[PDB]
Amino acid sequence: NLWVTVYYGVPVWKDAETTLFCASDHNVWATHACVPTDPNPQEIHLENVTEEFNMWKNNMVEQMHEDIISLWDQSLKPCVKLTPLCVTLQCTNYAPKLRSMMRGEIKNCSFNMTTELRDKKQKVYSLFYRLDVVQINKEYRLINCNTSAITQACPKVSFEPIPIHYCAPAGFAILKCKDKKFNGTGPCPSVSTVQCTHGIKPVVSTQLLLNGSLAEEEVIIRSENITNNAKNILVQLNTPVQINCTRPSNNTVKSIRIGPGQAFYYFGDVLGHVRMAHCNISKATWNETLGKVVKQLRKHFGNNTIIRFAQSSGGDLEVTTHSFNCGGEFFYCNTSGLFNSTWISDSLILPCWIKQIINMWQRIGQAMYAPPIQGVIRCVSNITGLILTRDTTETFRPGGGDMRDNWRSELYKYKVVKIEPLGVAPTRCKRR
Amino acid sequence: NLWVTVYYGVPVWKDAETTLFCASDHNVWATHACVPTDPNPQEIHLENVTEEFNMWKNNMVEQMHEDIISLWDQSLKPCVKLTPLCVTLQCTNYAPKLRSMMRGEIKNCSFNMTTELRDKKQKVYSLFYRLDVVQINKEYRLINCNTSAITQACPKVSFEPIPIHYCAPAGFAILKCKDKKFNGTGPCPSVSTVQCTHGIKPVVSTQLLLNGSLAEEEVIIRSENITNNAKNILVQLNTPVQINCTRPSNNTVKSIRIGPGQAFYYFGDVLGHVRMAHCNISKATWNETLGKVVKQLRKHFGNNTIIRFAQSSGGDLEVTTHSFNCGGEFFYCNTSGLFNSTWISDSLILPCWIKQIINMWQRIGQAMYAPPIQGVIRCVSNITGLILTRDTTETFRPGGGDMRDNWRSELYKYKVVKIEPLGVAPTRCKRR
Amino acid sequence: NLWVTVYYGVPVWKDAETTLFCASDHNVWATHACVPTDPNPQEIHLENVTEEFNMWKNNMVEQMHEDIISLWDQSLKPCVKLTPLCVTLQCTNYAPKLRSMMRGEIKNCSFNMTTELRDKKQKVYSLFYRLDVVQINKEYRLINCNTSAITQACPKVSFEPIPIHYCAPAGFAILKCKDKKFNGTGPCPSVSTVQCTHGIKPVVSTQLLLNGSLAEEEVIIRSENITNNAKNILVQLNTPVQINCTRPSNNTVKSIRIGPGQAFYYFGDVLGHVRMAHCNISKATWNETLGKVVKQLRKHFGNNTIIRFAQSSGGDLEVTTHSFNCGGEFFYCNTSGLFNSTWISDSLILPCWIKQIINMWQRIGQAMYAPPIQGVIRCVSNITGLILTRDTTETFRPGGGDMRDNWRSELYKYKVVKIEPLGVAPTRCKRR
Amino acid sequence: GFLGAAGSTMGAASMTLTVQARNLLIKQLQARVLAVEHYLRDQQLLGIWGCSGKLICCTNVPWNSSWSNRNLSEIWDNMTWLQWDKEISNYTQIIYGLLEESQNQQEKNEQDLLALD
Amino acid sequence: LGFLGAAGSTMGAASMTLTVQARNLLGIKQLQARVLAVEHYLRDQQLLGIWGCSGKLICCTNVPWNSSWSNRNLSEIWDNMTWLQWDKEISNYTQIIYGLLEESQNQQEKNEQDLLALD
Amino acid sequence: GFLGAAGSTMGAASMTLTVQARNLLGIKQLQARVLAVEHYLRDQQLLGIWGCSGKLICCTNVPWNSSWSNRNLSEIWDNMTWLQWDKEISNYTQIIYGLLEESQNQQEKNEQDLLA
Ligand SMILES: *[C@@H]1O[C@H](CO)[C@@H](O[C@@H]2O[C@H](CO)[C@@H](O[C@@H]3O[C@H](CO)[C@@H](O)[C@H](O[C@H]4O[C@H](CO)[C@@H](O)[C@H](O)[C@@H]4O)[C@@H]3O)[C@H](O)[C@H]2NC(C)=O)[C@H](O)[C@H]1NC(C)=O
Ligand SMILES: *[C@@H]1O[C@H](CO)[C@@H](O[C@@H]2O[C@H](CO)[C@@H](O[C@@H]3O[C@H](CO)[C@@H](O)[C@H](O[C@H]4O[C@H](CO)[C@@H](O)[C@H](O)[C@@H]4O)[C@@H]3O)[C@H](O)[C@H]2NC(C)=O)[C@H](O)[C@H]1NC(C)=O
Ligand SMILES: *[C@@H]1O[C@H](CO)[C@@H](O[C@@H]2O[C@H](CO)[C@@H](O)[C@H](O)[C@H]2NC(C)=O)[C@H](O)[C@H]1NC(C)=O
Ligand SMILES: *[C@@H]1O[C@H](CO)[C@@H](O[C@@H]2O[C@H](CO)[C@@H](O)[C@H](O)[C@H]2NC(C)=O)[C@H](O)[C@H]1NC(C)=O
Ligand SMILES: *[C@@H]1O[C@H](CO)[C@@H](O[C@@H]2O[C@H](CO)[C@@H](O)[C@H](O)[C@H]2NC(C)=O)[C@H](O)[C@H]1NC(C)=O
Ligand SMILES: *[C@@H]1O[C@H](CO)[C@@H](O[C@@H]2O[C@H](CO)[C@@H](O)[C@H](O)[C@H]2NC(C)=O)[C@H](O)[C@H]1NC(C)=O
Ligand SMILES: *[C@@H]1O[C@H](CO)[C@@H](O)[C@H](O)[C@H]1NC(C)=O
Ligand SMILES: *[C@@H]1O[C@H](CO)[C@@H](O)[C@H](O)[C@H]1NC(C)=O
Ligand SMILES: *[C@@H]1O[C@H](CO)[C@@H](O)[C@H](O)[C@H]1NC(C)=O
Ligand SMILES: *[C@@H]1O[C@H](CO)[C@@H](O)[C@H](O)[C@H]1NC(C)=O
Ligand SMILES: *[C@@H]1O[C@H](CO)[C@@H](O)[C@H](O)[C@H]1NC(C)=O
Ligand SMILES: *[C@@H]1O[C@H](CO)[C@@H](O)[C@H](O)[C@H]1NC(C)=O
Ligand SMILES: *[C@@H]1O[C@H](CO)[C@@H](O)[C@H](O)[C@H]1NC(C)=O
Ligand SMILES: *[C@@H]1O[C@H](CO)[C@@H](O)[C@H](O)[C@H]1NC(C)=O
Ligand SMILES: *[C@@H]1O[C@H](CO)[C@@H](O)[C@H](O)[C@H]1NC(C)=O
Ligand SMILES: *[C@@H]1O[C@H](CO)[C@@H](O)[C@H](O)[C@H]1NC(C)=O
Ligand SMILES: *[C@@H]1O[C@H](CO)[C@@H](O)[C@H](O)[C@H]1NC(C)=O
Ligand SMILES: *[C@@H]1O[C@H](CO)[C@@H](O)[C@H](O)[C@H]1NC(C)=O
Ligand SMILES: *[C@@H]1O[C@H](CO)[C@@H](O)[C@H](O)[C@H]1NC(C)=O
Repeated sequence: NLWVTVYYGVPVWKDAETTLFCASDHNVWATHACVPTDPNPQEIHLENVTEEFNMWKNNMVEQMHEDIISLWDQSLKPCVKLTPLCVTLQCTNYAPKLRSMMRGEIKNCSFNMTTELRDKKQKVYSLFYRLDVVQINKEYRLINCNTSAITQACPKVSFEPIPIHYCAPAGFAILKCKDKKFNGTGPCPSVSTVQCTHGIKPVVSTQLLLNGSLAEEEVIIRSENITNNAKNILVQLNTPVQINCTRPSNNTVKSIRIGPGQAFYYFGDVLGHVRMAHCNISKATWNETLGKVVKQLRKHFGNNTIIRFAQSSGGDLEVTTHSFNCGGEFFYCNTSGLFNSTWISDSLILPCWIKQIINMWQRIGQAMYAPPIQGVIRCVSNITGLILTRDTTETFRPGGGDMRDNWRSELYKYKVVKIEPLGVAPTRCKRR
Repeated sequence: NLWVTVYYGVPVWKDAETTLFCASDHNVWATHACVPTDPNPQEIHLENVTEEFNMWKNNMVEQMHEDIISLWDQSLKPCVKLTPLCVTLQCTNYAPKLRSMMRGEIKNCSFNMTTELRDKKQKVYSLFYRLDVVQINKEYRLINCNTSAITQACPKVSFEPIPIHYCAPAGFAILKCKDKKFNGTGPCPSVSTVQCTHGIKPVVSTQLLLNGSLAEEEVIIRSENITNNAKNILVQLNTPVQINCTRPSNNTVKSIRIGPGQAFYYFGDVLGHVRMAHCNISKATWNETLGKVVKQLRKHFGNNTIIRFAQSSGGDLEVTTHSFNCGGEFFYCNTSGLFNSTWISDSLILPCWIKQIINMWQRIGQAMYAPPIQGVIRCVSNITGLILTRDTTETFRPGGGDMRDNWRSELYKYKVVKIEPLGVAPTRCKRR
Repeated sequence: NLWVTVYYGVPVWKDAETTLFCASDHNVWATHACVPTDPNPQEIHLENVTEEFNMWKNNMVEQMHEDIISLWDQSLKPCVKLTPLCVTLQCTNYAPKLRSMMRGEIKNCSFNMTTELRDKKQKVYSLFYRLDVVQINKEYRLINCNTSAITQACPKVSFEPIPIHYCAPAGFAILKCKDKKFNGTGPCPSVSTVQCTHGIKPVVSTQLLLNGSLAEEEVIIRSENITNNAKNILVQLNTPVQINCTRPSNNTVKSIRIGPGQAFYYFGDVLGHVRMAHCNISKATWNETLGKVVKQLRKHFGNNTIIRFAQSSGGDLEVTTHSFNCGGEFFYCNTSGLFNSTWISDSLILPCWIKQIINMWQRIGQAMYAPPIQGVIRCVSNITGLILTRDTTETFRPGGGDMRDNWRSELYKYKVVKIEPLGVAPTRCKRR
Repeated sequence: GFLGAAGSTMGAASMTLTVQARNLLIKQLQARVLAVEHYLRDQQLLGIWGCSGKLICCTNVPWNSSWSNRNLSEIWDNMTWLQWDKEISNYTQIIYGLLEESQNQQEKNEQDLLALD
Repeated sequence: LGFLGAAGSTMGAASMTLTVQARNLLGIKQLQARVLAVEHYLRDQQLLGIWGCSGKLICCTNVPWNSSWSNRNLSEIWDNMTWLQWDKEISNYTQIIYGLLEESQNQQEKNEQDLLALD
Repeated sequence: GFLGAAGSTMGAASMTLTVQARNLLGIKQLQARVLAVEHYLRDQQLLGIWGCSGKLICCTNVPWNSSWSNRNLSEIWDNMTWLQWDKEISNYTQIIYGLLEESQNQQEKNEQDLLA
């Protein structure tokens, strides 16, 4: 009675993992690699369509991670190598007449560096931060000399994040949840289809997520597993918290040449007074934001338990402090002043340290030397989310260091699906 | 009466040379690049199909050769480069009171090596084998110093061979001869089509083929031209001959840093007595196997001739001795005890030398340093074939060194063809 | 009345910028890779077809430029680096009693260079040309030591140009103007279509174009904007002018090892007399050639305008002088004897200098060391065109330095278009 | 809108097949090659089954009443294509084989008809 | 007369050379060029397929010609004009025509199914 | 069974053309995929131009010549395999293709006149 009919172009799809390409409008996240941008992207709303999402199993995050690592290495490859710098340093204190917490943080290191000609050496004095220099027994060496050779970043390549748009190849589509208060997992009834995602900024930080997306209505707490305290908790804020980070000193940069066609940049001197780098967070804004986080966290853990915040318990500086790139400098800030209160049912100042030897992405065996930036650096940014870990009282601490979670906080809304435009259905026909 | 009819999908093919895929069901040979495995490989027997095969012209061997070279270089490349090691060595004998045939083979070799810092040097004592060190006038240098820079193999990458399957891309097919006593050339009436070959272990050796395929019916003697003295004769055995090779000493391996992120591994000391490495071959098994080889060779030279065997006449150690990789160390063994005989119509022990500086694939300009292995080495393998060179009496000697012949042996049964699915034939129709 | 009919295979094309690929019959250029040799080229004349050309916007010039640079760098890359040579030199004059123009041009330098073993150094004496050595305060260094690293070219790789054919991918076609007196822009009414261009030799020169194409009818003067004096003028000659260049001294080349598996080649000695390199141009032929150029320039600038010629105004030697590669040697020649003249309504000898450190295509940061050639160098070339820069009266000077101008001189006759084999037209039909 | 009809009923969705069909065509190269291969695999399947360059093709394979035995109007009017595709996923490999057999038989019969004259 | 030999010929005469063009249409940059050539070839075949013109070089549809699309009589178009001139003249209406073609083919297939459905 | 009919007569093998039709469709894999696609499309293009785009067995209007290894239909279809037949008429392959293209082009023009 009924016959088989084949329909081509059927609007169905299946979950799939594929290769996405980039689009954008020197920089590490160069726009020369790809420019297939779209000034007028379209969004086709899918009515009466409910799809399941799982931000913790989303291959887009891993693919982005690899893309960032690859772009990073491509940027660093064509740059000056600093292997001649791994020498014994004769270091003394830069300014003994200091009574602030800055005293002892920067040192006067004297060393014999290679000249353009291989026959002669030059005696060079340079100023280094103590976090980059380790005592061996005066007699200091750079912290990276045992673990890895260090490469100098090219002075002409910016570290400023530029939004990157991910686009699916033909035959695939990206589903955007577009659903207020979605927790990153489970069904989403307001799914829309796009070919390209919005731009994502590859902002690198720990503990606090900067320059990200805000929650549509209220703070959203996302976790792979609430009960399992080994998972990180990603908290998306409803409003931004403005943070003003400054290095209030006028630094003078000097350079020397090491071998033919190479130049080394180093921190030369400080004009005027030497002052400590720091970040300013408004006290009331933070207190209100934290209270909102506590209320949402109590919804998961119960109205009758106490939520306590504490400073990171230990480990690498990249995970015990807040970390960010400001002006090209790498700042490490002590956040113990924020996560120091207990919740029961003016301006805050964070001191910061500057270091030039950065071991990014937790890759042991590679290191970058960040050249100093001339002048005074100030950044103003929005704190958009937190990365928290959990220990009748629940204790939470800042954490991070696994960069994938910073991207999950932005890619949770997107899923990649493959289009399979072949369907079969019964009808009443006999071919001819 | 007759008209042209076009048939698409016709089961015909032409000989072709194309690119084949690798598959495997860390190692030097890639495992992440050769993933399209097949747990249930199929073959389709082609009844009434006879094809002409020519192993000597089989393009699969050259492609396999290139694949092995590329994998080798990719594996070795990202490792420590021992440029600072090419220095003058002050060497004496390791154990002057040793009276074994291993006396004088291991040297003390006190030299000045670099350290993590450019400014400082260290005195290092390490042991080297005589075959790796050449006297210049004490006052010794490494053998590679006047030809190439030597790269240290990464200790984390295993040299154990794994099977690699070769698979045709779509549009191509692999024809397996599947014919008992096939001599490598001419018609094969038992062709069976496969998508992928069986796994081939990329075992590299000279003079004797190890861990290869057996000749199910009898010993098979194959050559490009049995009358030409310049062509190698490959003998595939009917049964394996077990060979037990060992390095009967407990060695201690030490490690020192030579620069940032780089460490040099060397032979530290010997625990217990120093003994000569050796291989054990059963005398009766070898005599039976060789007699079988002689009978089959007589079938090509005549029932009334004498077949004489002799040791290799000369050339580089790699070709004059048997060579193999056991556990990651390279053994060079004197096979004169196996080929010292003449055929007219209790274990045998072969001494072996161990060397760490390898000039593989007969390429001048590159070298690999094989780090030592702690403990005692025992390796058991199957001898599956011989490589013979011909000089009333004929003289044959061991030969080899061209890895292509080793792969010709395993690949003689396979041919790659291209499908040309456009048939034309007369029919009794005219369309309209 | 009329209905739309779809036609596929419509002979319509549109201008396009696409990727082309080389095709040719050890060399710097990868002539062993680009070997899809065309056994016999064909062209199809297009009757009643006029096509507008603009040679100054032709994407093929940019593609050729990138292809030449990439091939050159790939060729140079796998060679010995000369970092150990950037040392202080002790230099004296080679021939203190020489009174020819070569007095002071060749210096005899002594330096301490690295030997095969790191521990030992060797004293090396070698000859350098004055243009390659800069005094620092005797006490000389190589000119590249303060701007770039220098790599030694592999002596086995020849710099002789080989014609390269550029072929379109399927779906694209190359249109050849095939019209006498075509000035590089505007319509061509005699356009023919080819699959590939004729062979173009990658000849590198400044000021005078060598071994190029001739203009069969007359001298052709081509410019982007003849009024604008900031643009170069390319003059294609009607007849060739023969230029005979030589380095008459019989040189001896010596070599030393500088490391593990690396060797350095240097100018060893001079047999016989020290003689300056030079080029001989027939005086009458050159004067006739200029007369033709002057007549065409008067046609563009006015019959009563006096045309004056002058020498290059200054700057880098590579632009100020003529530059060419003969036998692999790099010659720089003074052309002031060719362009010193005026026009109002017996051989010429040009002195040349030899330079071994070459900085091609205006790139700072890379340098090549050209090894010496033993024996005597002689070459005969055809001068086929000039690159002139315009300063009552007009003054013209030789110029160059942007290699795309030479390639444009050969590529102007070709345009690349895309085939768009799909269109519609009215007719009288109703589908049925 | 691409996939705009995805949530519509099967009948309504059948009116926008063109919208999905027209949007099916180092990492960028790898993705382009895979997209092309998927397109060609679908075109090959349509050709082998006896479906030419058409969006809807009717064949000679009867419906097996064991598959989604839920009326005819209920499927086209109450279900979307995603639900239908899920419901008969487990029989897809069977249907395709039957389609191939049918076309081979049809071609054989056509050749006999062509031989008659 | 060969590939693009009819480029200067009138629209009618060039219709008999469509076959030669059909034949010609089909390191890392050579691979990229091959991929692009294939992509363009398949896009053209898909576009023809959507309109219902599969194994055809000349394909007649039921979409009427609008006089607004640079109408200039019929005999002039086929006997005097060449394909380059014609393609330039109606370039600005190409997308409009393509949209109509797609819609017509889909409607025809639905009608065929209904006609086929009748027993 | 891919190529299972390779040793069968052409008649018996004709009924199995579908199995080959199905089977016909880092840098090494990309080159292999691109070349496999190009070969597939060249064969499909030839079937397209000849007017055989949708059939595995396509009957056309070109007559068979006696010079093209005429061996009678009974010998060709019952006593020969496709490999042997392909060998016997290999040298006329290009001749056949040219004739096929010309016929289809004339047929389409004729239909255009018959339609108009
Ligand atoms: C979150 O977003 C904010 C807003 O974008 C961001 O702060 C911004 O950072 C950029 C780059 O650090 C600032 O841009 C600089 O502004 C100064 C002002 O004088 C300029 O001098 C800088 O130019 C120098 O550096 C360039 C680098 O390429 C050189 O090309 C140039 O020649 C100069 O040497 C540069 O334009 C921008 O001003 C701030 N915005 C504010 C409001 O402060 C913040 O950093 C982001 N968060 C994180 C963690 O990055
Ligand atoms: C413009 O075109 C002319 C015409 O070809 C060209 O002159 C030619 O130059 C080449 C290279 O110098 C000459 O070929 C050489 O002849 C000598 C004679 O003994 C040979 O020894 C050379 O062989 C050596 O060099 C080769 C370089 O590739 C090596 O491969 C080889 O192994 C040897 O080392 C070489 O064969 C050729 O004879 C002349 N032609 C004429 C007619 O004289 C001129 O150079 C071109 N213009 C420019 C700027 O290049
Ligand atoms: C979320 O994490 C909790 C952690 O407690 C998981 O529950 C535990 O599962 C382990 C499995 O061996 C048991 O031994 C524990 O006793 C369980 N504890 C509790 C409190 O249930 C839970 O299964 C996880 N859920 C998911 C979806 O991952
Ligand atoms: C290498 O040679 C030296 C002397 O030529 C050997 O002598 C001493 O060995 C002890 C072992 O504990 C070392 O502590 C001494 O430092 C060695 N002497 C010197 C001068 O350093 C040494 O043992 C030899 N190496 C080995 C492995 O036996
Ligand atoms: C196999 O090798 C033999 C030996 O070289 C070849 O025969 C020789 O051919 C050369 C050709 O110049 C003659 O000079 C020799 O006298 C020949 N010797 C003998 C014994 O015939 C023979 O042609 C080769 N055959 C193949 C198939 O390679
Ligand atoms: C090869 O055979 C020899 C005997 O001919 C073996 O030598 C004996 O090895 C055992 C340990 O396996 C010792 O206990 C004996 O003392 C050795 N004999 C002598 C005379 O020293 C040798 O080990 C065999 N090697 C292999 C790899 O099988
Ligand atoms: C530089 O080398 C000389 C060598 O005599 C040494 O005395 C001096 O201390 C070195 N400089 C430094 C900063 O160590
Ligand atoms: C998200 O909501 C779903 C709704 O059932 C729930 O199952 C899941 O556990 C929630 N996840 C989080 C992290 O709140
Ligand atoms: C912080 O968020 C607000 C929200 O509108 C935005 O306007 C502002 O520019 C953000 N700040 C930065 C530094 O991006
Ligand atoms: C030697 O060959 C036999 C053949 O059956 C096999 O079982 C055995 O494992 C082989 N030995 C090795 C070491 O592979
Ligand atoms: C080489 O080194 C020695 C070291 O004393 C020095 O005297 C000599 O002048 C050096 N040679 C040159 C050419 O500078
Ligand atoms: C040529 O250059 C002159 C310079 O004055 C300018 O006025 C003129 O417009 C230019 N013409 C073109 C075609 O570039
Ligand atoms: C110079 O041009 C003439 C023109 O016919 C040609 O015959 C001659 O070979 C050319 N010379 C060189 C060196 O190419
Ligand atoms: C969703 O369901 C409603 C029910 O009335 C229907 O009107 C609407 O068209 C459906 N959505 C789509 C895309 O068809
Ligand atoms: C459906 O197909 C299966 C195949 O196993 C068969 O057993 C069953 O009888 C079929 N049902 C109908 C109604 O044709
Ligand atoms: C060019 O125009 C003339 C005018 O009569 C015509 O005869 C000729 O055939 C045209 N060219 C082509 C290729 O049709
Ligand atoms: C023809 O096109 C014009 C727009 O150019 C439009 O206004 C008119 O209605 C169209 N007529 C027909 C019959 O399509
Ligand atoms: C092989 O030939 C025999 C007759 O000699 C035939 O019966 C058999 O079917 C043939 N093989 C195949 C696969 O057709
Ligand atoms: C058969 O082929 C020959 C080849 O020269 C040709 O001359 C003859 O006309 C052809 N006949 C037919 C009927 O095709």
